[PDB]
Amino acid sequence: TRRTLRGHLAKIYAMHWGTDSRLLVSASQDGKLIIWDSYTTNKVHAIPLRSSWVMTCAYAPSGNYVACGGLDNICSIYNLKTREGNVRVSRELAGHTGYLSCCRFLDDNQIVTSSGDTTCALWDIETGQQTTTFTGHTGDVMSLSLAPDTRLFVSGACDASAKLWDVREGMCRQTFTGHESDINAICFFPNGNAFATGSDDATCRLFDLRADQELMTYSHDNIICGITSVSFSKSGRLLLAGYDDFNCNVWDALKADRAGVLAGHDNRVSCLGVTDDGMAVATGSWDSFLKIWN
Amino acid sequence: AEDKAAVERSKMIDRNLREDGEKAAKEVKLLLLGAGESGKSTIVK
Amino acid sequence: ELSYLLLFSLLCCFSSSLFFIGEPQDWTCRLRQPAFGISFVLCISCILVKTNRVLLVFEAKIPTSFHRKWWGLNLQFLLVFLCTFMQIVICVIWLYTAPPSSYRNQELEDEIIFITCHEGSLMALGFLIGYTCLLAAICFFFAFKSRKLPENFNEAKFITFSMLIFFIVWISFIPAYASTYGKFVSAVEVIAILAASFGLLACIFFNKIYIILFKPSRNTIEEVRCSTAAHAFKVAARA
Amino acid sequence: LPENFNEAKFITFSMLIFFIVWISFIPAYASTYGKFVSAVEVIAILAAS
Amino acid sequence: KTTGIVETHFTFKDLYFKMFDVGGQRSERKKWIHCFEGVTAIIFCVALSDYDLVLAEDEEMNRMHESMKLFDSICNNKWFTETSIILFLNKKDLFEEKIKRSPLTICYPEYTGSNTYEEAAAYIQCQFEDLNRRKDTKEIYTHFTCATDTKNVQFVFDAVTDVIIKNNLKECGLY
Ligand SMILES: CCCCCCCC/C=C\CCCCCCCC(=O)OC[C@@H](COP(=O)(O)OCC[N+](C)(C)C)OC(=O)CCCCCCC/C=C/CCCCCCCC
Ligand SMILES: CCCCCCCC/C=C\CCCCCCCC(=O)O[C@H](COC(=O)CCCCCCC/C=C/CCCCCCCC)COP(=O)(O)OCC[N+](C)(C)C
Ligand SMILES: C[C@@H](NCCCc1cccc(C(F)(F)F)c1)c1cccc2ccccc12
Repeated sequence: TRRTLRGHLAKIYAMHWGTDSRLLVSASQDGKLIIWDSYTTNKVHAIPLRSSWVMTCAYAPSGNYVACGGLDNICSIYNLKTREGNVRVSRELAGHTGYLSCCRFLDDNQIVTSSGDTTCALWDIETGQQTTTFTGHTGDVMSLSLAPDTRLFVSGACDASAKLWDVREGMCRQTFTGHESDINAICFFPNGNAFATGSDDATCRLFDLRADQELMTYSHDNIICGITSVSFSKSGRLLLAGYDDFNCNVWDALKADRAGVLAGHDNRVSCLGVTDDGMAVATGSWDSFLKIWN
Repeated sequence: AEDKAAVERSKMIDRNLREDGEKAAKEVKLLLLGAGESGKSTIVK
Repeated sequence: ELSYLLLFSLLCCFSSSLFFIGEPQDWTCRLRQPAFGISFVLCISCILVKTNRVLLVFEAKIPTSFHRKWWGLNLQFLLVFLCTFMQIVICVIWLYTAPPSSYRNQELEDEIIFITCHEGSLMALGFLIGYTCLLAAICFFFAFKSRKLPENFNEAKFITFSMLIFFIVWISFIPAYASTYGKFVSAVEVIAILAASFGLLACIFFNKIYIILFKPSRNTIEEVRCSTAAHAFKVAARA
Repeated sequence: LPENFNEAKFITFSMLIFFIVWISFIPAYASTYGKFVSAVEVIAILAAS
Repeated sequence: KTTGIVETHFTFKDLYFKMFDVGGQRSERKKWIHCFEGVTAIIFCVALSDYDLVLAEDEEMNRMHESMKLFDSICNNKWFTETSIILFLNKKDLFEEKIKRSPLTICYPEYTGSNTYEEAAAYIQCQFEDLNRRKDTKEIYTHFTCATDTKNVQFVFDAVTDVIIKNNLKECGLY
């Protein structure tokens, strides 16, 4: 650990690194949303929330907006940019039936969300009505990540399967299986030609789009708890996973053997992420603390 | 200068969070379950 | 934990009466009184701290902000130490300036030689007596305030009847201590100490040992619930 | 029985006090000489009353 | 306007209560039931009128036999070991009216009693209260209520106070 962040008072459920690899964003089971600063641990913003059941958060690539979501089944956008000196709700996007379990910014006007309605969607922040609806999953979608070119994205749902959608045609084109339980995390390889998953079977798998096949599995005989977060480092050599048993593991993507372990949390790890330049790893846990490893 | 101003901003934020947590710690939270079409509306009144 | 400490202090309290039997010497006359004083103040402090905790726990129905650290397990011993600090410092100061000694008294009687202990300073003994009496009196109020607690947590009936025996025994011996001399004043002191210790032990512990070892009933955790359910009035169910 | 403000309990308390006072009076009387016999005999009366 | 968690607030004798009606979520419970780990108590509502004459949009699924299953599942979760349950049995007037015509033997296989209301209600409470297996840690509060009963708030207040008191004794190690 290099820096430790304190100030929350309840369980922490989400985190997203900034596009400048300096500022963060964290969501806890309160009405609060803190923008951090890992260079010097001084907070910047603290946004109260109407419903204290937040499940995910996102940070805009333009550094001007954020997002939330949870059991209220609504996604909200906040004007972090210059707005006379404070923050206020920009738009509330309604139309989902179940809870909202992920969201990612495409631009300053388009955002993709996934929900427990077994349905993803693409919204229009200027109008507030979704323009495209992605259907086909038979279970609650739990994870969602975007490709580097922002023209394709993948998802994972409580039925063991992964789909590859495209934001323009609005149709699935490939389906990947292999797990035997619910899937909680997913993220692309840095080149955009592969992605990794994490399920409740204590296993992580790697898939490639062009070959339409499963390449490797990362598991062990001393792990029974499921994975809560998956992330690749730069160049894809190191794969990071966060488990239920208070621990975080470092894998080797090419040979599938453990190369390290991270142990600084007294409660379950719920989120992790790597900066754009691959300089640091941040971890969030079910206590009220964050940590930065380097 | 900028570091100083960030320090006072962080201190004020911490004070506000402390007061909010102290106020919120003094409330009783109840989860209301129940089977479908069985009531859970008269209880509300 | 406070019960274990009280039992240890009471073991010290009975053993402290063995310095009053036998030929006086220089160090026995120095260890006679402080031993009993500290060994009894420790028990009083344990009782006070225990009673003060249950009240503070029971009088905190509202979700509690800090008292959680106020009834900490480790701070009870600190409170006991702060209560006995006055006795410790007074005894140290007394032994430093004018310690007791041994005396062969040839002036009380013509044909008899008496071996007694001097006191050095009577003020330093009156201070111990006053402090012990003050703590014993405070125990009365702390027992009075705890009379409305539920069963298995109320002991107001036994705290007062153990202080009453102590006060009666140590007040009824004043004329004999003031007038009479010889080898029987030590016997009076031994009897008073032993009676006070026996009364405390009995009135505090003999009631429970009986339910714990015999009549092993009211004996499970499925009854103490219903018993603690009376202060706030709804514990309603059929079982 | 709480017949009259728990009357049957204070009677027991008073009887125990009386017995304790006189049992403690025995050794104190047995070891006092001179003008203080009256002193040790008045205190028990006052305490019991 | 919002859908999903619904919240109500009220005060009684210098206390503040928060009630969450998450029953309209309509998704998989197991993915969000752990977000409520830390609630003081759980309020459960059961209608005594289902003992019979109403199944649920099915053929051999008694409504009471499904309420019992939900109570068994909820009371024995891994996240709800230390949280007590306040159980409300509502609509007793209809139960009293329907006992005289439809006996209780149509719902549960063995006895009820006098086919009398006093005896059937007690047996139903006993059957519903025996589904817990965490008797060493949690407790159940039961109070028959109707559409006319108006003393429910004081039952909730007293049960919450008792739960808080016993929770603190546990932390201190006394209980
Ligand atoms: C020989 C010379 C010795 C001189 C001393 C003798 C003087 C005469 C002695 C006594 C007169 C009064 C006797 C007091 C007896 C206490 C009664 C008792 O035990 O009741 C027990 C508890 C309450 O009842 P409960 O717990 O069982 O049930 C309660 C359950 N619910 C609430 C549901 C009903 O009562 C309580 O709270 C206790 C409240 C406080 C008790 C007051 C004690 C005052 C003592 C004064 C003596 C001072 C020393 C003399 C100094 C003279 C120096 C020259
Ligand atoms: C909670 C209380 C704890 C205390 C423990 C109680 C048990 C103690 C047992 C024995 C202690 C004796 C101390 C020995 C010292 C040597 C003195 C000696 O024995 O010498 C002898 C003295 O004695 C005796 O003849 C007996 C003394 C008379 C005592 C009265 C006994 C009858 C009592 C009526 C009271 C109410 C009784 C109620 C019944 C209770 C039953 C439930 C001879 O010497 P003398 O003539 O020069 O004395 C002269 C003393 N003058 C000057 C005062 C006369
Ligand atoms: C061992 C004992 N010394 C008793 C002689 C003084 C005395 C003899 C007869 C009556 C009284 C009194 F009743 F007036 F206190 C005092 C003692 C040593 C240290 C602390 C004590 C505190 C309380 C009681 C006794 C204490």
